[PDB]
Amino acid sequence: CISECITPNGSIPNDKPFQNVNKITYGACPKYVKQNTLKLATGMRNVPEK
Amino acid sequence: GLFGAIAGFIENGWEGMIDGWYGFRHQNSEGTGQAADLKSTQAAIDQINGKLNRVIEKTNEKFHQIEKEFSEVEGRIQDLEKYVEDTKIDLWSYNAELLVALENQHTIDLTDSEMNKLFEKTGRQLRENAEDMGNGCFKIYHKCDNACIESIRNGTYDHDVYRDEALNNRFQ
Amino acid sequence: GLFGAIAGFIENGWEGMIDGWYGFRHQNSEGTGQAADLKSTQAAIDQINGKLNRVIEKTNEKFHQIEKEFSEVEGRIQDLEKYVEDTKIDLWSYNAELLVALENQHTIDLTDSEMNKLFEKTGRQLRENAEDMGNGCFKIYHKCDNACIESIRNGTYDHDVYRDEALNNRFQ
Amino acid sequence: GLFGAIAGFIENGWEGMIDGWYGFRHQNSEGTGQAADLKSTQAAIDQINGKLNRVIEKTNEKFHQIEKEFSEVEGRIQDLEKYVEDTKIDLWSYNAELLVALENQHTIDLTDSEMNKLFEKTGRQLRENAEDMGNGCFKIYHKCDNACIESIRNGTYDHDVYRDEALNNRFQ
Amino acid sequence: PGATLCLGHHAVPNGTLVKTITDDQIEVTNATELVQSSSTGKICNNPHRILDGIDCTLIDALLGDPHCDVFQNETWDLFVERSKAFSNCYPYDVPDYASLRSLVAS
Amino acid sequence: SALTQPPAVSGTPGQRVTISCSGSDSNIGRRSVNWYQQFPGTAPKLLIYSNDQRPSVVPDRFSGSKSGTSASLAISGLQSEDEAEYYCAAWDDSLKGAVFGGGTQLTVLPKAAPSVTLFPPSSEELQANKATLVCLISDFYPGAVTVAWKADSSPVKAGVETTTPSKQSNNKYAASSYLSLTPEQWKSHRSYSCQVTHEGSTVEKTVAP
Amino acid sequence: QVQLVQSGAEVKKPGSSVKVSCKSSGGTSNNYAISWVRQAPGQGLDWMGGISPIFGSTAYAQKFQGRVTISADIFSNTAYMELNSLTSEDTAVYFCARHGNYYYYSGMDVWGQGTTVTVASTKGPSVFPLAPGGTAALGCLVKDYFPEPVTVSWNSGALTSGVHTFPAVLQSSGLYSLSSVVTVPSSSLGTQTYICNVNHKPSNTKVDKRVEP
Repeated sequence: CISECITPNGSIPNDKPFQNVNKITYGACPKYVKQNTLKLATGMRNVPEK
Repeated sequence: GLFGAIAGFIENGWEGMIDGWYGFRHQNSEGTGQAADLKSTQAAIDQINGKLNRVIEKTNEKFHQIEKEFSEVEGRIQDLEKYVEDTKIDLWSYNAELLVALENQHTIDLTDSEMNKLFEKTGRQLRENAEDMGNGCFKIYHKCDNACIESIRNGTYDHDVYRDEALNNRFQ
Repeated sequence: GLFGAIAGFIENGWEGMIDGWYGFRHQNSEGTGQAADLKSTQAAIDQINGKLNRVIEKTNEKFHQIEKEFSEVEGRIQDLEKYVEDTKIDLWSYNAELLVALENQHTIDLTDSEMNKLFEKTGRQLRENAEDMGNGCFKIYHKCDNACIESIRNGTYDHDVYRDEALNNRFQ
Repeated sequence: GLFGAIAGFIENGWEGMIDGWYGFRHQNSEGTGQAADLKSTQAAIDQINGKLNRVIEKTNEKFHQIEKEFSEVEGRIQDLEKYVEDTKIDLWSYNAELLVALENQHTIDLTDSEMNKLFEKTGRQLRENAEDMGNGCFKIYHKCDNACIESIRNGTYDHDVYRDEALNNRFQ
Repeated sequence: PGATLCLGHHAVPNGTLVKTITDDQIEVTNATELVQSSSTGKICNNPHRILDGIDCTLIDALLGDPHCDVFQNETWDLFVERSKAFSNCYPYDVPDYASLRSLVAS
Repeated sequence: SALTQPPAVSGTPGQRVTISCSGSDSNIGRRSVNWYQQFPGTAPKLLIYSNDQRPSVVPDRFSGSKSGTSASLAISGLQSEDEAEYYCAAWDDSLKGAVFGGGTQLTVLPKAAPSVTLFPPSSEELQANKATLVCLISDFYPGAVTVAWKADSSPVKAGVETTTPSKQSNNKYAASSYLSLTPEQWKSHRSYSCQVTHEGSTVEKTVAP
Repeated sequence: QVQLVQSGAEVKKPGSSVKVSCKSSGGTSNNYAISWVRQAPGQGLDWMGGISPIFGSTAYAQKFQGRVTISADIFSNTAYMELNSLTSEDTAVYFCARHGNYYYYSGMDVWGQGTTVTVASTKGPSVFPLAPGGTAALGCLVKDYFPEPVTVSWNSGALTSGVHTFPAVLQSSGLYSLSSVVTVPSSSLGTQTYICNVNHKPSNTKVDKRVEP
């Protein structure tokens, strides 16, 4: 299979800027962070009700 | 948001607007309708895609680094290796937290702004022929059929054509 | 601020408003008065308490660390211990400086925004019965007694009741 | 920008405004003209000079530090010296990138805001004697000669003097 | 006799919660995840040249422990050492083992 | 379908040609029309959008219009390079999807008769217990032929496979037709013939076992 | 200037699925709608659906609803179309195309190069000679292969003049056959040798075939 980023857990995709899989990496890899999720808004406030 | 349109003078969003992000609903002598505004919708989408593409651009490529797990106690040099890594991770975790907070505050404000800009633009086209009802709606003081509504939506409305009729209705 | 209300079209604050952050002063046929607006006041207070509670949440807990003062010259290892700490302190001092600058810019802008949102909301209730005098005041073109003023302040003002009277006064 | 004036309801800037950042163009019975607004221009300039002076203030003074280039392979201690420096440079490069992004976003928004504040202030002076044409221009509904235009520009315009004339023209 | 023209924006029945400067959780219409938190659990053999050490550490391959001589003259972008590796030659130590391993790996 | 176009239009260099597009209330009636140009084996190109708007890169000889539930593309001053397929398109509010017309082939207006070559089954193929008659048709215009196979003097009604016509580099057309027979059927008759008719006139060739 | 670059030709068996990609190069297309439009042999354009990935919209033609899945990866600037339960009715060229804005109403102004999908087992050709005044006609019959394409050269590429390789016929079997004929001076019959070289990459077949009078 093909992946630029390798961790001891296995390869991971590198489309996201950060990762929480392993601080040990090899290749073109997202940066290791402590958070397991961080959401970037891609839409406006959702205000279905008053 | 900073502009007070979304979740503001616009009381709520429209779940029934399913073909655009911003738009118009009207009532006139020919009935009611809804239409997406393509320019405002695309301006917001283009800004959001712009910031997304800046954020997801270019991961760093790293090869041989330092060890980060250890099978034996060693003291001073291992203490330093672990501290360097812990320090790095805490700094990047802080950068990640701050980046999404700032980006998200700004995405909410830029989308609020695009709503407000469309409202202001519409108001400016209507000149003295309409009044702001204060809830994101304009009361238009002349007969305004489907083609007239479309002239507003497409930015070619000619206020002078209707001004006499409207002023008579507004002020007399 | 970004919205141009506080320290803007509102020329100054009111030291005599001592029971709210935002509010109304009126003059009508029954005299003059002042009343705090509770919703705007609480919206600002709630946002400020929100950001304060995020900032003062959760200090880190640390136990055994490294030494940071030394009684003997030692060279390389001490140089590194001191550099690691100096580096850490300079980074946190930078985070602290930036955090309060960003928070404070935003607190000023969100409070300006809440002033502007109240003004816009009031304008929208009044419809064609009043005009913006340009200094945060509305000229209301009909008799508007204490109960009428209170209907505006509590959001139940019925513009249609007064519209004929107001238009006659505004335009004729 | 957040306020929707510059690159917004103001369709474009004026290359012919060469003596101010913000200003007025008019047409009346005595011809046409242009004048810079000094207060808005100076408010923007003063804010920009303020942020520039904060940014270019106080470089750090450093003397004896660590070595950063090496003529021999040495292993562990050199690895650490190089990592400490690389880490430092990457953190400062990040601070520099973020600082100009934030400052520049804010400079664009504060200049947009100053345009919008001038427009709103002008509108407020005119009261019921003019209407917002929606493109940053006011239609003034009374004879308004050069001295009258200057009274608006210098903030002493007396709307009551012209109100009867203007209302007759607007509404009848 | 007139008309009404209302401006508005879309919404959905439930969006996604995100964090901002002022809010720990606020709902927007859509968001995207910035933290990669999963792996297939397998190391991909492209595009990097992977050398699986199998029963051998890099130092045992270097020295030429007989069961590691399969690795003679081998090259890699990434050498993968397995927990099952074992030595089976003369008992040895390497002062600064970590440094020799590092410089050969590099 | 949904949108209806004439299958073909033609003109001479410099002539004005028009291509019509009939729709309904749910598409052309209430929505904007786009037009696309397509050369064989290549992707379409946007020619007109919003009914009558023209991309900057598109020559001004192309224009579009819309009236009622109909639309029209006009090409003033036809050029040879305009020979292509043309598609109209619009959103349809009933299907909730984009729709296209069936396409119009534009021909820029000499006739050319087809050259024919007919090869008999090779000896090698007979040894492999198969037999193929190969009829090669080239250099004809307009690009439409029909092919008839003759066994003796009788029409074959089996094993005939003929390609679509394809445009050659010389702007004329080529095709090919294949007759598949058992080596016994190739022996069973004294004559086989490929008959190619093009604009009424018939070209013929013949091989004998 | 953005270009859309699609994945390569596909040969598929009935009932299978195919997933075609569309990469936006020279810039992103994430802020626009991209549609998928197919064109069956000799037929017109047909909309399959589209996606506008930041906006958050995926749309499908009713006639393909449930059988097609359209998706996008905003990080690699790529859009995808997966069509399931393939039959010969799905043999077509599939195009991706970008709209002028974030939605599907606007004209499609940037197009990918197309991806051919053919709905057979891979099989190399059997090659037979076509034996032959002024000029003569001789050639090679390239029989029963799948999938396209086949390349034919004459005399190892030395003979290019007078060569006419005809488009293949697609048999009811699902296999292709083509012919290549070269036109040549008949005087040069009992001197110059003529050999056709047939290369079929998918089966790694390479055949030379001598054509004698």
